[PDB]
Amino acid sequence: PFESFLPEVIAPERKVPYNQKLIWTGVSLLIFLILGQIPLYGIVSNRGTLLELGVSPIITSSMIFQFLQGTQLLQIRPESKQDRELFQIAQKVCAIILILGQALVVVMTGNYGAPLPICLLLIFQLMFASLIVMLLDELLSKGYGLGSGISLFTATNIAEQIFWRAFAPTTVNSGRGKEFEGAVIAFFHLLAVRKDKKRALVEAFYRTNLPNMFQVLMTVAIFLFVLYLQGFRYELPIRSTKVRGQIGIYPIKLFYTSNTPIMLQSALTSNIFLISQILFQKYPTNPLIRLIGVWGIQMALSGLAYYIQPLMSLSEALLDPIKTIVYITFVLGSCAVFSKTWIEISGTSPRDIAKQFKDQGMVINGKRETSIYRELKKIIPTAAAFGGATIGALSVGSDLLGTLGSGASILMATTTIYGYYEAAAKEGGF
Amino acid sequence: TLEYNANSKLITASDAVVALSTETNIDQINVLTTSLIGETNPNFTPQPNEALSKMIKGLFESGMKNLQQKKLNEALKNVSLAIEMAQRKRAPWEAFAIQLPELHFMLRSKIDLCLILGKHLEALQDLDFLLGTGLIQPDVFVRKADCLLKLRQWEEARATCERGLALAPEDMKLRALLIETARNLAEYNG
Amino acid sequence: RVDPLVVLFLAVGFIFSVVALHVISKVAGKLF
Amino acid sequence: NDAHDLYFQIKEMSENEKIHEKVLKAALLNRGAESVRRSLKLKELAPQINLLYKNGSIGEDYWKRFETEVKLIELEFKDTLQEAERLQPGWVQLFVMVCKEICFNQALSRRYQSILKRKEVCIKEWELKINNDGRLVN
Amino acid sequence: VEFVREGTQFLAKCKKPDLKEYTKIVKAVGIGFIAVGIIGYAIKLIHIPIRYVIV
Amino acid sequence: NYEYDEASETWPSFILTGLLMVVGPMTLLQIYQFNEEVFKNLNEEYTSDEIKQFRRKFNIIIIVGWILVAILLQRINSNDAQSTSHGIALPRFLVDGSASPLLVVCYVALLGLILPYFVSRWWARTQSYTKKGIHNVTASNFVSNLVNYKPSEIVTTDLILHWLSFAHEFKQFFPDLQPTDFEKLLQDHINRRDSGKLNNAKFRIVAKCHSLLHGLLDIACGFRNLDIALGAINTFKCIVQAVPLTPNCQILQLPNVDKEHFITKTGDIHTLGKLFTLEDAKIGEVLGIKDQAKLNETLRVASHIPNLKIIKADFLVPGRPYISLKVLVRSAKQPLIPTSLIPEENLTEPQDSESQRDPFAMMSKQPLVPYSFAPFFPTKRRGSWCCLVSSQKDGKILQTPIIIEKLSYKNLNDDKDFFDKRIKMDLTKHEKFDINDWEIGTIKIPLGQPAPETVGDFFFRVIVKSTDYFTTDLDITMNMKVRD
Repeated sequence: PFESFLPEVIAPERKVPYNQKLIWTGVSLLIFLILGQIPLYGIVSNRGTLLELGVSPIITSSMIFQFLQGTQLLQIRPESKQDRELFQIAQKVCAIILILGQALVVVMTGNYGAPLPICLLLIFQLMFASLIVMLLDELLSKGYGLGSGISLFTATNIAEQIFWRAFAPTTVNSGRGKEFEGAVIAFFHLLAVRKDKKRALVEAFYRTNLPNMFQVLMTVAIFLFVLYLQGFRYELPIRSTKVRGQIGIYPIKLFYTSNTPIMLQSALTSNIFLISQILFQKYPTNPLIRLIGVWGIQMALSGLAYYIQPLMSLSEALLDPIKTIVYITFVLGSCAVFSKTWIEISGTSPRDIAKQFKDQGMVINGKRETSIYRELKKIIPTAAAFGGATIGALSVGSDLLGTLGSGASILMATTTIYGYYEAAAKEGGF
Repeated sequence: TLEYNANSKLITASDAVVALSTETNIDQINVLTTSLIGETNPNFTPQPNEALSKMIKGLFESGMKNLQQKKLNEALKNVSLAIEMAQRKRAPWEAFAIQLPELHFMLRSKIDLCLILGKHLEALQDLDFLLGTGLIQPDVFVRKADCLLKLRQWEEARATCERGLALAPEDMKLRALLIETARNLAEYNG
Repeated sequence: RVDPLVVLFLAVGFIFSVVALHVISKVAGKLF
Repeated sequence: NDAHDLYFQIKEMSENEKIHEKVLKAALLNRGAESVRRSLKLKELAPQINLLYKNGSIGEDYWKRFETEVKLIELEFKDTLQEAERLQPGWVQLFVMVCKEICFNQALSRRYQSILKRKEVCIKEWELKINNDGRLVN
Repeated sequence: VEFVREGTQFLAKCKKPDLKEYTKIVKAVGIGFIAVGIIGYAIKLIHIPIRYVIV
Repeated sequence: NYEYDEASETWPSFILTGLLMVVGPMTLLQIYQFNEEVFKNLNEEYTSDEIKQFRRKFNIIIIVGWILVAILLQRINSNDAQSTSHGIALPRFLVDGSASPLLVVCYVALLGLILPYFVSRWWARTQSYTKKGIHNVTASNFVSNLVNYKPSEIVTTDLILHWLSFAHEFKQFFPDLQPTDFEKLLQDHINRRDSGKLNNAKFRIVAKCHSLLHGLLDIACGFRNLDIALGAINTFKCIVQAVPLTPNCQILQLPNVDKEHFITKTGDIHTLGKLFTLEDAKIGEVLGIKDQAKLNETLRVASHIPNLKIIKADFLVPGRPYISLKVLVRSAKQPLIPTSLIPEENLTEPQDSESQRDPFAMMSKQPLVPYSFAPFFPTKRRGSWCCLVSSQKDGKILQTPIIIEKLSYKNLNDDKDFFDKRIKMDLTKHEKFDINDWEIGTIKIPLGQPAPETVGDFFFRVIVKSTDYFTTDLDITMNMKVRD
């Protein structure tokens, strides 16, 4: 514990209405977006612009402190209103120094150049950018904004990528002529200027080299399917005991884990792929290194990393059915067990909910009081496992049909926006 | 500005126009200093006076005796003079719990006498003061509703009768007054 | 300690300062 | 809207006009009375003001203004009590009770004096025609 | 195979959304998503010629 | 580095797509695209001309998009037209022509001035205004006037007018006038007087007084004070109808009556029923108008103002207790029907899960109220109903007043005029009397407070005051018998 006087935005003494919340979300998003396109000065993807660091250091700070909380080394006690402020100020004081260290690393090692005032200005620019991003996250989180800042930024990046891969203006000219990188642009151009409709439709429909219209239809289909499969929930009747006459319902949604296990799975597969590639690069051939994977053209061959490789189209799907029959079950079981582990660790176990019912005095309508945990054991784990398996299935389908973006990203964006709408509708507003 | 008198030792306001707040505070300071001139002891105590209460009781008894003589005109004057004396010639720092109940009790007999005599608006106003000071009993609501129906205000009559019956539901005259005001108001509308 | 308009004003001042720095460098390289 | 500055004005007048000693004590007691009345009023009105403020229908600056007034009243009362102690030695253990009584007593006095004016509003608003002796002549 | 049976029995007890609610869900989510996307796309388009002119 | 289009060969297609993806859905959506109110016609026939002058005083995108699409299509079809080479679809002169710094200056402006200026203006405008819909200086003045308010002074109409002339939203409209002028204006409006030159200011302040009076009523109910709330409602009636508050005002709110005759000749008529007890020609003989074509008009106005009446009222104890009332909106003409003839089917409530979840939903379905008859309020008003509850042990308000809007005025229709009071022939035993026709409104108010934990009798008193006419209202003392 220590004393510190740091910059922080204050929370409103009253509840802020809906319209001001929406306007603040919009303006904060606009500022964060403009900040990321303007490049630095002294030098001679969001790489090389004012947003070099991004929010990743903030994610690392939050992650390491969440892990320190979970491992029970800080002795968290919600009974005091001082340890919360201490943890919150520790967040900021460690984030600032870690961000400073990352900035020093990237300026003394990055491709900006070894040769002093220029280096000072370069470190100051990044410092100020990261500081403003931190203040903006804090502002959006204190209550002025609909929800978190990080999830909003991630949904922004996903939606922007999905659009740019559809309505791109950048023309690619390789011998044959000017070709568009957008989908609808390409369709309208080849419909208007080519004047050979029967050939133009098929030429603008497949485009094995650049995005096309079939991909757009497929991603709209998967979006609508995800939006349909989101409202699923298990509802059971609950009644109170402290004050009588209060009857309620406790909804148990299907996507219980809320996109975490798919993120963990993607992260671990990416990490193991990088490690396998680096070790195959260091040692050309060895018994274990050749058995785990033989890299080729980069995709491994006759290796385990090759077996865990995703399927891009139906061609490779029908090519080797054994790879599919192992990979699908592998990813599904992984997401399922990750869902179970996450609901076990995140304090969302049926025991904790039964205890919360004991505190609040809530009880089932037509059931006794000694069997709440027994009934929750029959509802929560199956729901979590099935949600994980369904997320895995939808991810496999998206990666197979090859839409404009990976299924995980669309799922994350749709889930975040759905949470925003759910809060807005439960509160009640325009 | 404001002039300080010479022999009377009461502060007088000499300005042309003044608000009500300053006038009230000036009068209160006048009565305070006029009491301090009279009371000679340096360390005064909230203990009430004696001769003042004696003359007050004397006037009250002399007024009440007129009822036995069936003199209904001068008894009201006598009780009014007693109330005015007990309101004027008693310094403010005297005990509250002995200046309040005496006033309430004397005003009660004054209310009854004034209601029987034939004066009505004065009786109703005294009753509203007595009920505003913090005495809520069916010995007040019935008389107030009677005065209201006497000087012809029907809606407030029903309101007061219902407020009364909702504080002593077993009463016998409040229900009669409720029925009478109901008939009067049904005539007033229909 | 700080109000939202403070954060907005700081961010806008910063962005405009960087853009002014770029345009000053460019006009200086072009003129002299 | 106060008699606070009135004691100061009378003090400055007495500094050269040779005003008797009892008028100063009377003005002092009256200022204390107003102070006690305001303290009680704020102590009793705090909850509803807080409720309206949390309901979000009174603004924000008024809550701070109210909070400032809460302690400003106490500061004024303490200054008045110190002035009283300076005016007479060993005269504080009795002053608080004398003030606690004059406050309520003169409050009742004003409430009773108000009826002579309150009476004619009823006549004007109900269009009565009252002859002498307070009887009705319709 | 019992896991699939448990899952099917669980979805049988789920609450399938109706059409009149589905339309509100899809409207809200689609409007939000398209708004975020269009904002991102426009801010990524405007800044190309300006980053050419300045730099 | 990109290669911008130099010969105008690719930006036509891009702009054409940008136009189509906006025009298409708009064209598609454009292609895809109860309660009798009989005062809406008679209101505009008696309102003075100056008010009409006041009230009068204070798609092409699809076509232009389609014609621009036609121009672009003609222009594109009229044109004659290894390593990869990128190219951006925007034309060349935008960056290479003589207009290079104009774009950067326009953008620097749009980032440096227009954004912070507008956001700051909007923030300052939505920070000050209170949630009820009034300024902060007005709310501060109202609270500072209720705090140091001696309970000695009886609340009158003059006192509330003097409180309202101290508002702040009247200063912005006319920064050159003073509060006493506002008071004189409001008085000249109430007493049906002419201002002479400040009429277009008096109409502004009188049309604004509505939300101010609602704010004052809400704050007065907040402080648990009843007199000022009741006075606020009476003064609201007084302004909306433009008539001074007197004993016999219900009969002076009528369209065309002469005071200097009515006050002098008759002195026993004080309300509507006492009027309709008279015959048809005697009404005109007493009111002194002597014009049949206009006497029918004033009778048509005086036969439609809603007088309430109770049928059944009791407590109910869901998870949160709420009061339920059974009012029977009647005109000033129909006689008394006994409560016994009610078939008891209308009163009872359906017991369903959807109904038990949100009980006020069944009330929220009823139709709306007609346009009021306010020939002197500058704007047009829907009738309103303000129902506030008060305790009976000490006499203080214990919740904010609930302002209901929906009530079924169907019982006033001119079709059932056979049910008159002047016939006195026991008209309930008539061939036209069908008890299945009289619709019984429903009003539900949450108690706003948790039930008392003790065991005994607890008294309450619910008032339902009208806010646009001088009609009859509700004053009942209901009791809850907590029994556990």
